Amino acid sequence: QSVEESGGRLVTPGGSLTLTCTVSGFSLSSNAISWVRQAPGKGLEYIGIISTSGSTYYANWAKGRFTISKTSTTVDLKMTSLTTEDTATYFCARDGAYDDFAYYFDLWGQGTLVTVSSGQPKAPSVFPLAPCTPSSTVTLGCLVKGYLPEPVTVTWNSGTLTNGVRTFPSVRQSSGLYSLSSVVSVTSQPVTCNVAHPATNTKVDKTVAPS
Amino acid sequence: NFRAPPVIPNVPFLWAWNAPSEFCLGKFDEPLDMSLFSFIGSPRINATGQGVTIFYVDRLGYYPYIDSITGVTVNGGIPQKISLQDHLDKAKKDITFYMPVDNLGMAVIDWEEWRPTWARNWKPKDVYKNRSIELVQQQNVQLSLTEATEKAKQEFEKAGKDFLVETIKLGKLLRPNHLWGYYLFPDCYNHHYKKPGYNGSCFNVEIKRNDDLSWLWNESTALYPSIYLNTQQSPVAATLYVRNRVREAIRVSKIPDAKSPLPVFAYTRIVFTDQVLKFLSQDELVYTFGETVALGASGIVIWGTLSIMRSMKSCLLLDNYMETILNPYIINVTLAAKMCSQVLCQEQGVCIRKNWNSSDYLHLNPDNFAIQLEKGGKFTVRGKPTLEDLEQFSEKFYCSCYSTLS
Amino acid sequence: ALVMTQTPSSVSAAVGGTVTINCQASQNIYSGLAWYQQKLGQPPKLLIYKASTLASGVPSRFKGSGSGTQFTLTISGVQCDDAATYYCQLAYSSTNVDNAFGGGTEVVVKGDPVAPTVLIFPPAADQVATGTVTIVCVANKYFPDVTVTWEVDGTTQTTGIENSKTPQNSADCTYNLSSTLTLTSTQYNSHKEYTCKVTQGTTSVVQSFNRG
Ligand SMILES: *[C@@H]1O[C@H](CO)[C@@H](O[C@@H]2O[C@H](CO)[C@@H](O)[C@H](O)[C@H]2NC(C)=O)[C@H](O)[C@H]1NC(C)=O
Ligand SMILES: *[C@@H]1O[C@H](CO)[C@@H](O)[C@H](O)[C@H]1NC(C)=O
Ligand SMILES: *[C@@H]1O[C@H](CO)[C@@H](O)[C@H](O)[C@H]1NC(C)=O
Repeated sequence: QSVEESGGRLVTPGGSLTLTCTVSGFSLSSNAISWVRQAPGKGLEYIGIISTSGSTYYANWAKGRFTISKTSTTVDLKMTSLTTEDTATYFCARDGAYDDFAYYFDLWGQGTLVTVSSGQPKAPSVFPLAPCTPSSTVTLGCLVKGYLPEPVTVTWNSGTLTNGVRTFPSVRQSSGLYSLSSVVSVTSQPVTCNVAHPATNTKVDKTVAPS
Repeated sequence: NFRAPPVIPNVPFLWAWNAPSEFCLGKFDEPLDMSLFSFIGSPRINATGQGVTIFYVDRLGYYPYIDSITGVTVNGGIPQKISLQDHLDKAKKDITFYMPVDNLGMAVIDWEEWRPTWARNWKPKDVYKNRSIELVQQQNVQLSLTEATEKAKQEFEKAGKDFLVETIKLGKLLRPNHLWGYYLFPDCYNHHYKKPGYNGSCFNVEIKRNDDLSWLWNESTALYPSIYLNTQQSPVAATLYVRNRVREAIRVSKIPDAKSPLPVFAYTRIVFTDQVLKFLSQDELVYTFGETVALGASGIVIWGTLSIMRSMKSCLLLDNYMETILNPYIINVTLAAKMCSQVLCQEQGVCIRKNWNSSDYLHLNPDNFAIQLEKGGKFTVRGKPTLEDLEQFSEKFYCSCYSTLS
Repeated sequence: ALVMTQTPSSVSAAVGGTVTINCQASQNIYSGLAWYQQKLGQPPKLLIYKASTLASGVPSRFKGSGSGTQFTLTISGVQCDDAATYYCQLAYSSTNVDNAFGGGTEVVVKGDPVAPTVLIFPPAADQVATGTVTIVCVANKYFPDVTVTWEVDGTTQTTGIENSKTPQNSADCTYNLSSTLTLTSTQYNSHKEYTCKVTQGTTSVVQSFNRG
């Protein structure tokens, strides 16, 4: 079975949004489903839970704004009155039926990112990083800078150069802009960086050769 | 206050069905909807349904009885004139017949014509005293009526108790994998439910009688009191009546053993004893069965006739009753009880109410659960309890130990 | 109001056996309390699916214990393979008033120290003409965490430092750090030599480069 989230995107304050969670390999009338969120650099927060009988339970900070729903396959969440306090990553958990009178979640998804700001999207700017006696093995890198929504994917030589890769966490700035860097090492043939931004749907290719 | 251990594991509250409905094939040619039922019995004379057999008056030896309706004395009519040697022999013959293979079940002996305690024989049961006097006169003429009546009581109590103790003990030590018991013992006597200021609270003297009937409880294994109903009562009256009957049935179980009390299989009916065609609605089922689940009984055994199980229309109506009212309630109360055990006690036993003079019950909150029927007739339960339900249960109710899980 | 509190919020225990992360409450909770584990950037994972019962696939011989209103999860075998952040959640369907997840616990593992090696990356072409310049310093396979400083031709800046730190390694608990400094084009053209400094203590690692 599987659990896969979707619907996370960029939104503007004061609006409303809907997320979906899709399943395969089981049925929603035998296993329950829960929604949890994680603010960047903070803890998990419990949004709600859906039973096998259709009953929906929420936490008291969320009653009046959030609403869950079910279908034959997908479990959806809907929210209103979005402020800057709602930026997070949203997961979807499935109950594995270890107990007959309590919920215990075993299968999790990957997560959707919800960004709440008043701006407009941007695209990244990809630069090469090559050091200026040289040895047989060298380290090269790719710098990604200036993009509004996360996440930005970086790969080396269609992923074939999957050895010695080192990818770094993103950083938020004072202008509402992110940054990221990546590095690999190769026996000295020039390396290629593929950088993809789904939100602006741009694929950028870079060829890096030592100076 | 402890409680008995369950006969069938994974079942703390057990259900038995003793009626001759084994013939009619329900609805849509399906023969049996008895999945919930651990024991199924058949009282037909030639039938061999092991689960809950029952020997009536007409079987199990040479039981004497003067028929109340216009009829003749049979086998003497008094336990004084019985041989007490042929009785046990024909009882051995019957025991050989009705259970050739030893298997788990409960056998009940249905004998009520006379009661083995003197002074409980008010009309129309005064006959067993009339004769009990005159026989003495036919043996001695010196004694007057007062002396003859006095010595009458000493040729009916001893006679009847030596009758029944032995009719059991040819059962208890012979095929002990079964559960032996007499029908409708004890009794409390609640017949004053029409006079003003009625409370079903058993009168003092009846409690004294069953307390001093203590010799029999030391013999049988299971008890089988009756929690029947009639349509001459009111809600409060019915609740108090059932409450006190079952509470006495549970108090009489302290005596034979004070650590692992007996199993009480409440003998009940789903039909009014005044109108024998009108079933019990769900609210009546509450203060009939829920007042039993919530006081500590080991289970419930239902009983029937052929009055509602002979015609095909009767089969259809009972099928509807099973598929609409009875089975959902059975799952309702059983799952409530098992949840009580597993959560609030860790399965040390079954939970029993705090103050009995109250209308608290063991039911599933409708805002969380869903008891439904999928295609095929197999019930499914959906949903899990909340914390508030457990809190209210843990305030109203409380637990107690098993006989093996103390 | 069901309030569940976690203490500690971050634990630092070396190789051996580390503490039992806790969980408190205010309304009686019998046995419906589950523990989860989440490494950085990954979804969590169910470890104890009651107050005491472990799930299939827990080779780190965990064992939780408790009941009533105070509960614990004991970490019996800790190495550089079980570094994450742990959580406790009430398992019964939430009452009208609730607060399920806790404040979270963090595990810091003090493994064998390593020596770092600074790489300094000059800003290639098509970066100074755009308007803003950057300098990147990468510290590879270091432990414990370091401090980053800059020498801009004898001027130590204070504003424009960005730091990014990796999740703890699954081989030797090693860290990797990345640091960036951003400046204007005129300021970059105003000097010639730059020096990135990484400090742990008496040992310090310095890289430098000058234009041309
Ligand atoms: C389990 O049984 C109880 C008792 O019959 C049900 O509770 C009653 O439900 C009716 C139907 O709405 C209410 O009118 C009563 O007020 C309830 N309480 C009583 C009679 O004390 C309960 O709904 C049943 N559970 C399910 C899931 O149906
Ligand atoms: C004998 O029985 C009749 C009714 O069956 C009753 O009226 C009569 O009082 C009884 N005899 C005695 C001595 O009580
Ligand atoms: C219960 O019934 C009898 C009436 O004789 C007595 O024990 C008592 O007065 C009654 N209790 C009441 C009415 O509360």
